[PDB]
Amino acid sequence: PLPPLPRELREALYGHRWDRVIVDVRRTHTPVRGRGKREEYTAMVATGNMRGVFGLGIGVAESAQLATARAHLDSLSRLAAVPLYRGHTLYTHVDHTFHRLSIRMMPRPAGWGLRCPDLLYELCGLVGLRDVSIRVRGQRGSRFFVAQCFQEALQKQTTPHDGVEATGMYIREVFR
Amino acid sequence: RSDPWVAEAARRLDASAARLAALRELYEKEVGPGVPLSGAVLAV
Amino acid sequence: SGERLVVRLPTYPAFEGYPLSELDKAREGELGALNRLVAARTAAAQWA
Amino acid sequence: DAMAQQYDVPALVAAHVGLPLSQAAAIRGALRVKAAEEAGKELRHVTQLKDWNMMELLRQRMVERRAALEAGGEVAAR
Repeated sequence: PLPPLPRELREALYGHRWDRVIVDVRRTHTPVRGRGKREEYTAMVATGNMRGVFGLGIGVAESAQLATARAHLDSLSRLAAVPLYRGHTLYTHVDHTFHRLSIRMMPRPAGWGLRCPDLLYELCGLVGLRDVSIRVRGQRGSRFFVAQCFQEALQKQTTPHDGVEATGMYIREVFR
Repeated sequence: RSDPWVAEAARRLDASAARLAALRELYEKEVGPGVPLSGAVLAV
Repeated sequence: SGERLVVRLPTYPAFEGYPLSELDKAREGELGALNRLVAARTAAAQWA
Repeated sequence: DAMAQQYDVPALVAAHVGLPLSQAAAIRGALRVKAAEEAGKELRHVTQLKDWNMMELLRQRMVERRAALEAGGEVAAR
């Protein structure tokens, strides 16, 4: 089989910096009419550029290298952009729930460090979150749902630069 | 014919009108000629 | 050459507001101005 | 919460709306401007928040600002 790569993505791999993280690789099972038990390796690859554009890719195949390569290229096909404060923290408090998992995410002032669970440490270093305290609640037994949940939870927040043109009201003085 | 409800309800209407004239003149002596916007505005 | 450069104890994104003609009035936003002024104050104190 | 903090009184908070950050920025900025106009007045004599439509005032600021800039002049040299 052959995985796809476009033309205009080939200004980006020559463009931004990039890092790659496999989320988890999982072996599923199916007993099938005719020959027996067919398995697929499902692989989940995250890819960011450490400046606030994040990507996820889920891939399914028969063997582990081909599965991780498919999810590797699927993530690099699928990128979404996430606003940060100066590349280290998120704008608001963030709460979200994918499948039924209660993530709770807070901003922290820069130089707090990442106080953060296992895979989400590489995830926040991937997209570029240097200073965030998180906790995940509910059944945390799946890596895939915390990855997808984290992508949507990043996409939830609100940006202040879409106001100053049209609110008549200037937005500055960040002194605590 | 004046059924008794008509007479009593007339008396209650004029009693309410005399009341409203009385507390309106209480507001007139307390405030003066003014819109009932607020008394907190007229406290100056 | 020599100078002190200190990044401010770097904070949350803020509750953040000012009236509109102050954009034309004020020149630099307060994070840069606080960086320069806090650099000067901490430089003098730590020199003493 | 904004005039609760800038007049420094405890306030019986009721609920918390979710909002764009630019909006909540605009509320607290305009209430700081209101405290600049209502400076030193006695606290019950403050024009209360029902009495003051914020959006119409900011619309007036927008209208007179675009009027002053359109009839700017140095704008031609710029």
